[PDB]
Amino acid sequence: PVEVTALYATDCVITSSIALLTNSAEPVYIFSYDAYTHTPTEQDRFEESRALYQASGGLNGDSFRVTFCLLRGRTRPMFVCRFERDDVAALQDALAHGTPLQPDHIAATLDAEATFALHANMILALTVAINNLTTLYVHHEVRVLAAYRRAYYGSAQSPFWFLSKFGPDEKSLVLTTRYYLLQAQRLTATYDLQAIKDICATYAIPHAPRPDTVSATSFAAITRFCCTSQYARGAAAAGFPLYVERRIAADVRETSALEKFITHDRSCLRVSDREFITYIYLAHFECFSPPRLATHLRAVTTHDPNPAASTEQPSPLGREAVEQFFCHVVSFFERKASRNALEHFGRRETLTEVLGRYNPDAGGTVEGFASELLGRICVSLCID
Amino acid sequence: FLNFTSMHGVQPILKRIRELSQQQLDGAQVPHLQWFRDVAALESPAGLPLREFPFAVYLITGNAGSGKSTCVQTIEVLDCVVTGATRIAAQNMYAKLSGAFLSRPINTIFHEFGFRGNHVQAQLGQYPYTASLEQRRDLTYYWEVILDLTKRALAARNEFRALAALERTLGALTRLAPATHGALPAFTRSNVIVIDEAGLLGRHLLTAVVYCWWMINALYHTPQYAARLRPVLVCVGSPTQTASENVLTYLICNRTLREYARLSYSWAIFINNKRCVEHEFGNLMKVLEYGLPITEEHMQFVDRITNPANLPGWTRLFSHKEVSAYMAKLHAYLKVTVVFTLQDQDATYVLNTLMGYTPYVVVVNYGISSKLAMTITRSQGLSLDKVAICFTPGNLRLNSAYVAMSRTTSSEFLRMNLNPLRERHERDDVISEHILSALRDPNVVIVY
Ligand SMILES: Cc1nc(N(C)C(=O)Cc2ccc(-c3ccccn3)cc2)sc1S(N)(=O)=O
Repeated sequence: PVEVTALYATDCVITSSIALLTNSAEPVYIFSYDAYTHTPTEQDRFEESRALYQASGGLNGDSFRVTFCLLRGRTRPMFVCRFERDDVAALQDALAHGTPLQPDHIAATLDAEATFALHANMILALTVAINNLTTLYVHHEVRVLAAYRRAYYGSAQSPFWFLSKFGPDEKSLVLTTRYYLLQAQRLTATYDLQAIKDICATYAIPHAPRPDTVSATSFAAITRFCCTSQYARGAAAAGFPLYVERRIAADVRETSALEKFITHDRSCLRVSDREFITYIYLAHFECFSPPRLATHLRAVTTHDPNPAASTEQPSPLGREAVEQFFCHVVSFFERKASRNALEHFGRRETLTEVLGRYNPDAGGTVEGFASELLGRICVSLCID
Repeated sequence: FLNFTSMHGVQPILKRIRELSQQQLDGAQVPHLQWFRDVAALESPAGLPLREFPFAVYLITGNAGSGKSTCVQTIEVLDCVVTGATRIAAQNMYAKLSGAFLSRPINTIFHEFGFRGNHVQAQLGQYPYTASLEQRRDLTYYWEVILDLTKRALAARNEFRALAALERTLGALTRLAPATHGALPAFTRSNVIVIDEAGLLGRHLLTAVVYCWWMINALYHTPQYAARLRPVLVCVGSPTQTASENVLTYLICNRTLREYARLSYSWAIFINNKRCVEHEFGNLMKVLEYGLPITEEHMQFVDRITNPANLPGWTRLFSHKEVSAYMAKLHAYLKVTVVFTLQDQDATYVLNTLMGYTPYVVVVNYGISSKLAMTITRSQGLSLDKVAICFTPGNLRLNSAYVAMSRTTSSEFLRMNLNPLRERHERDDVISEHILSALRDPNVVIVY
């Protein structure tokens, strides 16, 4: 038994889903799908996750339990099918080649007990509202439809929404969508979507040219645009969540270690107000500059998904406390701020530099503009 | 992308909020619906009893462009009611947070909180009053609104209690009441209420929001009410750039509200400005705010208009009438000149999109937005790129200067008439002193 969470879609999905439960319906598309076995070293975790997927086989399992879900909680299940028969072939096709699952296969696999177990409370609520199986859709139809609109929020989107929000690249779409909507809740990583997008960008794994270079329309082809992706099956798909954890571990180690120094030195410097603000911004610059952020991001970048390879190397972000955290104890916070802005913002030349350009004190231009009010009566002080 | 390695500084924030709203109150302190009755019966605030409506606050402050909105984006792993203080702010957060992931249509605090039409045209503060959290002065202040709101709410239930009774036969079905009914307010579904740009609100409006939240949660007996769950207002805003007394200022200054809220343990400060790219401008803005001493060195860079002749596509920030005079003369001389000439402004519209006319001028009607001349007070919140200031001396306050100079990305587009750092200028350093002490507090969290 290989459990699976499938985030399907329908060319609204609420109407089709209610109809499908009603035995009264459209083909659905498994956009992103999870796969996990019930019941370990990260080496073992990667090995099991890899062996569950496969380069050839869509999913290495004979029996399957598929919870079909839609969009705290970012996805919510709708109905649980089972696959023991040779209808498993259709599941393999959908999860592997992106072929839509027809309604008939759904009905032949719809495990009524589990599907209606997680609906019963909602039928009760609908009845209670009406009093003030699921087939309340036959009479009092619009109310049931609207209630399920409100229940599975934003489960009726456009393909453009998934394509835009969840990534421009194949890697972003497949891995970020799968992780954020499914594996974050299943498995830590209560992080924003953009955070996981950034973590994905660091997932610098071997890319492969597309056997049929395409991109983008409506809900037919994003499924085939994702299920056939190299990123959805194998070491990459098996190592992405583990690497999300590893990347967060490395970052948080560095960031927290530097917050310790900032926070202590912030609450112990008996210092003038000017030097206090100079210090706070100087510390944040010396810790989290764009150059040092780039260096750390490269240091946490992985090139091979297997955690046994782990091309990522120990970061220098925190060990760069040597440059600034000389705070053992014109003042030093100002001069470091200078030798520093000189670098990152530029050389501000000097007044004598332009006095050389004018070799107006004697050059007739002192009466060149200052004597030229030009009707307005730099100028007007006591106009940036 | 590298600009978001402050997201790691946002996670502790959420922890506190998650810690802060999981906290249940004791039963004897939870407000009871009977309190909200006989408030509807009391004719004048004189008969109000001393009763403590509970709440919690996790405050968010920092200059504009600091990334204070990124926290509201990240509060989408928490169940929350994000709301704004102005329709502009509500739409701004709708766009900001609906560009990242899903987002329900964000309304202003006044669509929540029950504020309606017969509430703007209401004079306030007439009743007198002479600290303890035991709030009464705020409700006395804002009493016409509070009274009308309570009378309307009582005059018009059992949407939630019915499901609770049905479960008492066999607490789950209560949570599905929002899914079933499409009218129950958003205060009924979560105790985390995020207010964007809270400085644009009156110091009395905090107490009013807490009040009406308890009132709805009692009149409906929502499950959070049954859980002894308390309001958690996340007031995101800018204290120094936004202006009576601010909710943010009310929280930062009032000592009993600063100790009931336990702010030092529940406050984040956003120190960065991703907008400005020039160093000297940044140092000036860093001084204006944080109330650092003004130096001749900070002058000589501010050293580095009424005539509509030459700055096209530049907004002249003036107080109230000068805008009218400027715009009037603009229209008056463009007659003899791209544009042509036909209630918040003075009359007559320029064709610069406001170019086309018929009378759906381009739109139903003809109250419109010009973005040509608009006062310093109204300049707050609106971020521009085409600034040109017209300070008048004799009533010059560095709050106004700090506002006016901070609407624009780069100082290359900055013009004005006088030097606000050279003339006589009023120093309001109390907020700056509080913020600067706050930075110097080990328990406060600071995000670069
Ligand atoms: C070389 C350097 N660059 C530094 N940056 C990137 C910044 O200040 C960025 C910034 C700029 C303006 C503000 C602000 C502060 C109050 C009100 C409005 N805006 C905050 C942050 S800090 C240093 S330095 N000389 O301390 O090493």
